[PDB]
Amino acid sequence: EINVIIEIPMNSGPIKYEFDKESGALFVDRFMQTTMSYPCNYGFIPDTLSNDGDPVDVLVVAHHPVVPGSVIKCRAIGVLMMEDESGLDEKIIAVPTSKLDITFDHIKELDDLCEMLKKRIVHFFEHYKDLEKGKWVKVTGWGDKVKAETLIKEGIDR
Amino acid sequence: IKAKANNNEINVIIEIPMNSGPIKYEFDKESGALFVDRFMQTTMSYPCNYGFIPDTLSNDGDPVDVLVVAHHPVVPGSVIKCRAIGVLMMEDESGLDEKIIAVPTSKLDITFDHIKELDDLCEMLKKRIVHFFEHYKDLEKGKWVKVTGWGDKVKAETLIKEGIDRN
Amino acid sequence: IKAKANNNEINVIIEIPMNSGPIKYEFDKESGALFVDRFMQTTMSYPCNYGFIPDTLSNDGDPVDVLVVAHHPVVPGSVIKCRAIGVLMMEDESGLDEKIIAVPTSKLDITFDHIKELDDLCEMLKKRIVHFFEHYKDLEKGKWVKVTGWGDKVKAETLIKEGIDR
Amino acid sequence: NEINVIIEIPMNSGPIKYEFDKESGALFVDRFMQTTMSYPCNYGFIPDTLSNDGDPVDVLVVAHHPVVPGSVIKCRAIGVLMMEDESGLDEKIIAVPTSKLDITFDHIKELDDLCEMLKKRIVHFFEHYKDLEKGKWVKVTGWGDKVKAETLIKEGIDRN
Amino acid sequence: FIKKIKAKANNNEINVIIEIPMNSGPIKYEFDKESGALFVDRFMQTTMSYPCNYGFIPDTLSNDGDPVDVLVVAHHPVVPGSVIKCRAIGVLMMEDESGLDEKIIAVPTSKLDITFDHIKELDDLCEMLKKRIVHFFEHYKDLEKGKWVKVTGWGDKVKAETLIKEGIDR
Amino acid sequence: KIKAKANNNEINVIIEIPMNSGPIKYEFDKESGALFVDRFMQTTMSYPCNYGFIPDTLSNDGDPVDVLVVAHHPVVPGSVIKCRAIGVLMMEDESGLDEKIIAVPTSKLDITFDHIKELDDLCEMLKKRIVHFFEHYKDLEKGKWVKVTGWGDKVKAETLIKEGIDRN
Repeated sequence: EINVIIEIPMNSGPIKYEFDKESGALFVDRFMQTTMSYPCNYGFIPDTLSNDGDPVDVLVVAHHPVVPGSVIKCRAIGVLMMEDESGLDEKIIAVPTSKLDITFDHIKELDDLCEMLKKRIVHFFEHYKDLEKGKWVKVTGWGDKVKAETLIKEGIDR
Repeated sequence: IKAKANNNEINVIIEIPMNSGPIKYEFDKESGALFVDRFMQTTMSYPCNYGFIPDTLSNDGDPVDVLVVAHHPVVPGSVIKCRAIGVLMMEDESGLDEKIIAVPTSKLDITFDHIKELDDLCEMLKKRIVHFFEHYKDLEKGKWVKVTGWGDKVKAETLIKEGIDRN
Repeated sequence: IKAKANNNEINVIIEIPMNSGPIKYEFDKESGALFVDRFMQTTMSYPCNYGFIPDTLSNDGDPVDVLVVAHHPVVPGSVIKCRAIGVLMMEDESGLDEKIIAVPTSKLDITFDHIKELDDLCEMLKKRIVHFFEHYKDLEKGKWVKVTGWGDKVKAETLIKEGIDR
Repeated sequence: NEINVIIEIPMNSGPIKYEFDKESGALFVDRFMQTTMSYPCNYGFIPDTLSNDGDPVDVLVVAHHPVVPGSVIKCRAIGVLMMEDESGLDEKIIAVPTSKLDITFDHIKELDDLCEMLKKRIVHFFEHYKDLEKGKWVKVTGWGDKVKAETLIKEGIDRN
Repeated sequence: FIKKIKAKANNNEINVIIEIPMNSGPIKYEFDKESGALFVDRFMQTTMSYPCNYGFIPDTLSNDGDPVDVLVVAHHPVVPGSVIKCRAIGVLMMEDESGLDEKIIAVPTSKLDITFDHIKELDDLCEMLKKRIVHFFEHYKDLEKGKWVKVTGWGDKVKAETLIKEGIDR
Repeated sequence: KIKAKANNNEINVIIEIPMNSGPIKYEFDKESGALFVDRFMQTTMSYPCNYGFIPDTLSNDGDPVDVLVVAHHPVVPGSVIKCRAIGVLMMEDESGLDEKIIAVPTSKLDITFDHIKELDDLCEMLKKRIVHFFEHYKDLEKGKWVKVTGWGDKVKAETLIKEGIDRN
C-alpha cells in the first residue's frame, strides 16, 4: 500500500497542477494547449525521491476522478517507461486498494488492464506536449509489479 | 479552527459535497490530509454537504459530524459557518451514531433564516436523508445502518457541548 | 428507426443517461416529445444508459426497454447501436417487467467486444443495477420493485424477436 | 388545468440562449449571452398557444433542478411576471411542476408562496441580463394573479 | 427539421446543425439525415475532444454524398441538435484513408456574438487554436485501426463560399 | 507563505473563486489558512474571472492585494496562478474605496496571453462584463453597493503591488 496525493484528476480538462514542495501549495503549472485530458488520476508518493530529485510519480487508474490534493491508497501493478527532454521518466501504474474499491481486486498486473486504456495512456503521453514549445516524450516500454515495487523502495530509501 | 464562532454558531469543515457522486472523502485527523475513504458502490450521492466540527470529540473518538443542509454544494475542505437545528440518530453494526443537522447562518444565506427547527425542513428532504443513510452501505459487506430517530436543537447543542468539553 | 442494426444488433433510443441526476425522462411515442416523467426524490442516479427499441411492442403495450451498459453517458434522445447480452427480470406494483441488458456494438466501442453474456459484466455493477431498481421508487407512494432474476442472451433475443413480431 | 411547456433554457445553464424555431421545430442559438448571469428558472413556452406579439405564451418554470433543452415539463401556473422592454410589454407565466412530477411543490399555490429571495433573483436577472446588448433593456412593472395567468393562457390557446 | 431548415440564413450566412460540442467528452454524434435521429457514431478512444462545435449545413451535398461540414469556432459548447447561424471564413483541408476531406471554418454572426465581429479571415483566429484544431484532426483517429488523417492546408473565405454554393447546387 | 513575486515582474496569485463557478463566494482565512464559505450569493451571476489575491501583501484596508486573473479556464480554489499585472479596476463600495488588479497568466502558463500587455488589449465585452459583474453582484444584499470609477494602467497596478508588498 502506497499513499498517492493526486495533482490532476482523470478526464479533468486543460489544467495541469503541480504541488510546490517548498510550500505545499498547488500551483498551476500549465494551461494545456491540446484537446487532451489526463487519462488517469495523476500524482505522487509523498516522502520519496526519484533519482531526478523529485518524488515518485504515479498514475492511479480508478473509475472516477478525485479532487486535486486528495490522497488515494493504492497498490502498484506496473510501471510506464518514458524518456522526455529532461531524459528518462518512469511513472508507476497503481490502482485503488480493495478497501477503497473492491472492483480492482482482480487487477494484479498490467496484463489485467484494458488494452485500450493502456494505449490511451501511451497516446496521451506521447502527444500532450505536442503544442508545447521545447518539450516532448517517448514511451520506451513497461515494467511489471516487481519492477514497480523496487522503484518505490529505492525512492523511499533515497 | 474552533468548534464555535459567534452567536452560538459552529464551524463545520466539509468532507463531502452534496450530490457529488461516488467519492467519499474523509480528513485524516492526524495529518490533516483529505483522504479518499471509499469509492462508493451504489448509485447514491450524499443528500447534504457533510463534514465535522473541528476541535470536538465524540465517544467514537472522532469529531462531531454534521450534515449541512444548503442549496448548493461546496468544495471539499471548505468551511461553512452554521446553526445547529437538530440531530439524526442512528445505529450501525458497530454501535450508536448521531449526526448534527445544521443550516448555514443567515449571513452566509439569509434564506435559511426561518429554519429554526427540524420541523421546518422539507419533508421529502428529511426522508431522502434517512433513505440515504439506511441504504448507502448496502453493497458493503457487513455494514448496516438504521435510523432510530431524531433529536431537537437542544439535543444538538448538548452533543456539541459534550463534544467540545470532551476534547 | 428500425429495431435492428445488423443480424444480432439493436437500435436503442436513450431516454435517461447513466449517472445523470434526478430527472427521469420518458419519450412520448405519440408526439415523439421527450417528457419529464418525474424529478426523482432519492439520491439515486441511473446506473447506466436507459432506453427502448424503436419499432417494437411489448406485451405491456410499451416498447421493449433496455439498459445499455456503457463507459459514458449519452444525451437523451440519442441512439446507440447495441447487442443484447441478457435480461433483468423484475416485478413491480403493476406486475411483471423485464429489461434487456445490452452493450455497444464493437464498431462503437471495441472495449466491449469480449463481453457476450451477463457473466462477463462486473459483478458489482450488476449488484449496483439491482440495488437501484429495488430502491429508486422507495419514496414514491404505492410504488415498489423486486428483482426476481436474470435471463440470458437467448432469452433476450427472443424478447426482442417477439416485440418486433408484435 | 395543467400545461405542457417545452423548455428552451434550463435553469442555471451557461450563456446559451436557445430559441425554438417554430417553422422547422429546431432549437436555434438566439444568443451567446454577454453577461455573467444564468437563467434563474427553466424557461420556454406552451405549444399551440399564441400571444398578442404573435409569439407562443412563454413560461418560467420554478423547479429544483434543470432539464435538458427541448424537453417538456407538465406544470401548473401560479402567477405572471409583468415587464416592459425596449419594445413594449412582456409578460411571463410563472409555473411550478405538477405534483405528479414533483410532490414537493404541492403546497405552492400562489406567488406569495415562493421564496422572496427567488422572486428577487428572478426580477434582477431579467432587469439585468440584457444590459450588455446595445439598445436593449427590461424593467419589471409587477406581478400577476393565478387567474391572470389562466386568462393569459386561455387567451393564447384561443388566439391560436 | 433537417428538411425544414435552409442552408443559407441569407447572403452572408449559413445555418449549421451541431452534432458534436466543443470540449465535450468522448461521444462522437452523427445525425442520420434519413430519420433526423442523432446516432452515436463512436465512443472515441483517445483523451481528445473536439476543439470546436462540429456539425453540417442542412440542404447541402458534398461530393461524397454527405452534407457540407462545419467547425463552428465559438466561445462555448452548444447542445447537440441545436443550430447556429454563422458566416464562413475559411476551410480546413485534409486527407483521410477514404480520400479527401474539407471542412468549413465558420464563426457565429455578430447578432449571436458580437465578439466575433472582427474575425474575418483565418489569419484573425488565434494561432494556437488553429494548431489545436490541426492537432486534433491529426490524432483523434490514432487508436482506430486503419484510420488516419493528414492536413493538407487551409482555404480562404472565397474557397469556403465556393464550397457552400457547390454543395447547395449539388 | 508563498512569495508575492515569482520574480521581478510576475506575481503569485492564490485563487479563491474560479471564473464562472456558481454562487459560492469563498474567502481564505489568513489566521487559519482555511478556505471559508463567505456567502451563498443570491443573484444568478458568476465571477467573470478567476479571483483571489497576492500573498504577503497588505493594502490600506488591512487586507491583501486582490486580483482578477483573466484566463481561459477556471482553476480550483486554493490553487496558485503565476501572472503578470496589466491594469487596475478602480471602484468604490459602501465601505469606501477599492482596487482590483487585473492580471493574466505568464507566458510559461499560457502563451496565448503573450500579446496582452495593457487593458486595451483585452476584449472590450470582457471588460464590460467585469464592470457589470461588480456593479450588480451585491444588489440583493441590503446596504451593499459598488461603483466602478475607472481603470488604471500597468504602472499604476505595479505601484499598488509594490506598496502592498512594502506595507506587509
